[PDB]
Amino acid sequence: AIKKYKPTTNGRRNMTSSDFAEITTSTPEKSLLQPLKNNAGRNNNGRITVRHQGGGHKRQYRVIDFKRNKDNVAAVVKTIEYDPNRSANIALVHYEDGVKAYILAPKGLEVGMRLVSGPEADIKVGNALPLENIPVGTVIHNIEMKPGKGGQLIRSAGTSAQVLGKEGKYVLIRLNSGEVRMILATCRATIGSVGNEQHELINIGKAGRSRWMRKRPTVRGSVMNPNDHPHGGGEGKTPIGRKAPVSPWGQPAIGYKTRNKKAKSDKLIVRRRT
Amino acid sequence: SQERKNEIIKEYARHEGDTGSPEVQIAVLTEDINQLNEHARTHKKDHHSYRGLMKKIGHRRNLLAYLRKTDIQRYRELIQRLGLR
RNA sequence: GGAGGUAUGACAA
RNA sequence: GCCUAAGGUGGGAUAGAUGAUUGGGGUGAAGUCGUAACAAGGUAGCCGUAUCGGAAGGUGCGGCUGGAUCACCUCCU
RNA sequence: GGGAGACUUGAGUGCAGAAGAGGAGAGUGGAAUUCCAUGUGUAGCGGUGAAAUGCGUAGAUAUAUGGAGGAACACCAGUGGCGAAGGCGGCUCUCUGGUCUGUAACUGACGCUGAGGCUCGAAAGCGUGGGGAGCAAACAGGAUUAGAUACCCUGGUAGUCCACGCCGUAAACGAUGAGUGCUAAGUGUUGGAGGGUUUCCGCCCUUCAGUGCUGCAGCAAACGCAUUAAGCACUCCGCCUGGGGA
RNA sequence: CUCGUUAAGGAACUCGGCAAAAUGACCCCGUAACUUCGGGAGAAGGGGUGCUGACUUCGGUCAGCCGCAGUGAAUAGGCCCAAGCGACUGUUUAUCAAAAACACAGGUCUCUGCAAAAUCGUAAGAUGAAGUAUAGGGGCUGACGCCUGCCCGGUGCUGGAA
RNA sequence: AGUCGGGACCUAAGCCGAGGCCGAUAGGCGUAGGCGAUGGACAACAGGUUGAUAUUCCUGUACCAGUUGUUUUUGUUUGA
RNA sequence: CCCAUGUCCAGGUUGAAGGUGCGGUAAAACGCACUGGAGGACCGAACCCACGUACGUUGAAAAGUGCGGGGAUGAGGUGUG
Ligand SMILES: [K+]
Ligand SMILES: [K+]
Ligand SMILES: [K+]
Ligand SMILES: [K+]
Ligand SMILES: [K+]
Ligand SMILES: [K+]
Ligand SMILES: [K+]
Ligand SMILES: [K+]
Ligand SMILES: [K+]
Ligand SMILES: [K+]
Ligand SMILES: [K+]
Ligand SMILES: [K+]
Ligand SMILES: [K+]
Ligand SMILES: [K+]
Ligand SMILES: [K+]
Ligand SMILES: [K+]
Ligand SMILES: [K+]
Ligand SMILES: [K+]
Ligand SMILES: [K+]
Ligand SMILES: [K+]
Ligand SMILES: [K+]
Ligand SMILES: [K+]
Ligand SMILES: [K+]
Ligand SMILES: [K+]
Ligand SMILES: [K+]
Ligand SMILES: [K+]
Ligand SMILES: [K+]
Ligand SMILES: [K+]
Ligand SMILES: [Mg+2]
Ligand SMILES: [Mg+2]
Ligand SMILES: [Mg+2]
Ligand SMILES: [Mg+2]
Ligand SMILES: [Mg+2]
Ligand SMILES: [Mg+2]
Ligand SMILES: [Mg+2]
Ligand SMILES: [Mg+2]
Ligand SMILES: [Mg+2]
Ligand SMILES: [Mg+2]
Ligand SMILES: [Mg+2]
Ligand SMILES: [Mg+2]
Ligand SMILES: [Mg+2]
Ligand SMILES: [Mg+2]
Ligand SMILES: [Mg+2]
Ligand SMILES: [Mg+2]
Ligand SMILES: [Mg+2]
Ligand SMILES: [Mg+2]
Ligand SMILES: [Mg+2]
Ligand SMILES: [Mg+2]
Ligand SMILES: [Mg+2]
Ligand SMILES: [Mg+2]
Ligand SMILES: [Mg+2]
Ligand SMILES: [Mg+2]
Ligand SMILES: [Mg+2]
Ligand SMILES: [Mg+2]
Ligand SMILES: [Mg+2]
Ligand SMILES: [Mg+2]
Ligand SMILES: [Mg+2]
Ligand SMILES: [Mg+2]
Ligand SMILES: [Mg+2]
Ligand SMILES: [Mg+2]
Ligand SMILES: [Mg+2]
Ligand SMILES: [Mg+2]
Repeated sequence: AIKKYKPTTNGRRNMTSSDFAEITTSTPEKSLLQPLKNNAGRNNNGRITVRHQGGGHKRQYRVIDFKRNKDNVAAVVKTIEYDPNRSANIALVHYEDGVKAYILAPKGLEVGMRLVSGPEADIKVGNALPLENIPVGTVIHNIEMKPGKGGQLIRSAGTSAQVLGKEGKYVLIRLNSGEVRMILATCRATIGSVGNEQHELINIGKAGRSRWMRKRPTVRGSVMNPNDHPHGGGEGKTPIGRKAPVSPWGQPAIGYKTRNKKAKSDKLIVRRRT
Repeated sequence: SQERKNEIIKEYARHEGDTGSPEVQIAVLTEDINQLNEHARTHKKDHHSYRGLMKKIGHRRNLLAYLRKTDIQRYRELIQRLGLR
């Protein structure tokens, strides 16, 4: 659940966090840890390409098994662990053959569940099946767009998609955004919804906490200089003073769509949203 | 459950064949109360059932008060056996 | 026969 | 030397008077605006609540008959 | 009144039965509305006291096949049932409260009321997150009008729905606190029980608990109430003391 | 220039109590409005402090002694009432501006179905992200509380397609 | 200076980069593979001595890696 | 500004969540103690900073010094690469 801190200090005032009740341990799997460096929004040229990123706490990457292509044997859920890299929690699972892996933790997952993957797996939270085998109306997550590539869609905490129907070699899906689109029927998905639904409700509370989470301050364009931002300049506070608000590089910032107009995936997107 | 009820009645019977008596009634009420407390925690919004639970609690309280007034030693024995206050 | 449901107009005289 | 009245200092508590200004309320034989209610009062009224409107008030939801007229059902005579 | 006993009628338990939209949770079915898609098809549709706004040749309305999604559960349905009250109506399952009737095995007055407290509490409203078909405050436009910040018409947001949490008020009404006993009848109806018949169905008699109607005694200012009292009595509680100001 | 003292007065100085003065440690008593119930608060306002005996439950207490004065020197908050602005801790013009400016947690709008959008780059290749709509980018507002009215004609954006 | 710090050890960020990708030229990018400590690994201390060095020289007492040789055990292809 | 890897923050103060005990109740909520040790928490050296003022202004100094001043477990300081 969400615990609210008493307003002992102005910084702590109105702050909330998770109790981490679901988390069963704090010792990740050594075999599955990998090193990660904080790119801080800088590409191979060393230029800042994405603003407002950098600093914050050190992290280790946990190798998640998005593919769920090990259908031979059952995987027993050993622990539910905190993952610094993603909003959702992960689950360490042991395959009966001794292979250890991490998966996303679906809502309602519990230690001891014996998950299975493959066409014949039953429709139970945490199981993985090709979309063709998942009955309509089912709630799923960790959907892959191409067979064997591994789950890409519906992975954030609390997210979920629903199977609407079949057609041809494609399966009709409503994604978490409300967009309805076709996805290749041989793509896999995990039954259920991503756990840690409460994540959205956390109140960060103070600037230092965002800095921990690797967000650097965001400076409004209206308080820059004209050579810095189209909104920059002007005496005193100023209105936008343009036809429409724009990003630092002149791209309109309200309502202007950016999806490529000749996207190949229009043929598969049935109903858009966002 | 009648079977559970009957076993409790035999356990707390003041004497052979004693269906009705402060001890038997209080013990049976206590088990119903515990079972119904679990139902209430499962169904927080079952207000109508909760009213019956309160009535059972009141009746059990009245029986305890009568028993204490009548034979304090039997009252002490019963509260110890049932783990009551 | 009965019963429950389906625009304005003082004041007193 | 202790005790201690009075006096001094201090922060509170409490009672009243007073105060630019302001709020609702009341009275005032013939002022202005409408006509909300009483008849089915001309959209039945009323209660709680919400919102809107110069004003009475309107509308929404729920509730009551302390509901006129009329057509059915069930009950009684 | 106290103390020591006894008792079973009140109260409760046991045992055997009865009914129910009682509550909570998870599912699920059909009609209808709206929207979406596609055929047919052409000039209206819709609406009023009468009109207009509006929708429609960018092909509407209608019509046929589908799809989506939301809310409410037609017929049954009945002064019918259930709940302390608010209230509860598709169906299924899970959990669960109460009530009623027998019986007389059990306890042996263990009961009634109940300030303060606690809990529950229509609708509207509020917070967080969802959902959003229809309806619809606010609001827009068309009307009506002297004016119309309304009634009428076309649209329409919050809300109505869900989860959790607040709120705590209603003509929350039978405008009638609870408990108990007693005081003519007649007649419906719900759930039982016993008997006398009846081949069974069913008819009759008795009886309990509801639920209506009519109506003596009695009560009342009158209207009226009248075994479901507002009659005759006892116990406890809440409440009233001219109107306004309030 | 740096420092010490200063009769009586005590802010009359001055743009302005600038500077200086004053407060300053520990222990005890005591402590308001307001409040988001955490604070406000070291509020305020007071009292004690040395040495020597006696007794102590070891912290005291009782008795006595000395001085103008006992944290005897040094090092240690001045306080209160009220208004504006900004919630707050932070950040800023290295070298005339530290602020009411920026940031901020929170709010909201909008883009983005993943070879995502965005950005660096001719490209390859990168960041975004070994992340996936409870995520990421952009615009505005800026804790919290109560709220956020009317206008879609014009300009943008979005949709439409005769 | 075998023992301290560095090299003959290891890797992070970053950098270079066979082939390779991309590109008017120049070149840009990058795989394998490398480089790169501020980190990991790693055997010696006490005293004395000079005008100037000392865990480096000297005295004492060690340790680490290895070579030769003597001796002692054990294995020689069902093989340590 | 950022990356990787080290390192620094005397000493005091306050007392969040949680936990235990005892009350309290049908069970609770709740109350009181104790425990516990949170914080862009408090006071204050080193450290970092640079608010006021005097002096300096061919300076001791091409930005400082004296007296005061703010932060001082963090959105912190700082070293190496
Ligand atoms: K805060
Ligand atoms: K996480
Ligand atoms: K900003
Ligand atoms: K400006
Ligand atoms: K009216
Ligand atoms: K039942
Ligand atoms: K709501
Ligand atoms: K009612
Ligand atoms: K009857
Ligand atoms: K009066
Ligand atoms: K003077
Ligand atoms: K103060
Ligand atoms: K003295
Ligand atoms: K001080
Ligand atoms: K500021
Ligand atoms: K701020
Ligand atoms: K403000
Ligand atoms: K400052
Ligand atoms: K600034
Ligand atoms: K605000
Ligand atoms: K934003
Ligand atoms: K703006
Ligand atoms: K923001
Ligand atoms: K406009
Ligand atoms: K426009
Ligand atoms: K060496
Ligand atoms: K080193
Ligand atoms: K200075
Ligand atoms: Mg950003
Ligand atoms: Mg500027
Ligand atoms: Mg420009
Ligand atoms: Mg401008
Ligand atoms: Mg201006
Ligand atoms: Mg009228
Ligand atoms: Mg009227
Ligand atoms: Mg009327
Ligand atoms: Mg209106
Ligand atoms: Mg409601
Ligand atoms: Mg309307
Ligand atoms: Mg009332
Ligand atoms: Mg009757
Ligand atoms: Mg003087
Ligand atoms: Mg003097
Ligand atoms: Mg002066
Ligand atoms: Mg002067
Ligand atoms: Mg000064
Ligand atoms: Mg001193
Ligand atoms: Mg500030
Ligand atoms: Mg500051
Ligand atoms: Mg400067
Ligand atoms: Mg300055
Ligand atoms: Mg601003
Ligand atoms: Mg070395
Ligand atoms: Mg290269
Ligand atoms: Mg080459
Ligand atoms: Mg070594
Ligand atoms: Mg030397
Ligand atoms: Mg601090
Ligand atoms: Mg330094
Ligand atoms: Mg600086
Ligand atoms: Mg401070
Ligand atoms: Mg400090």
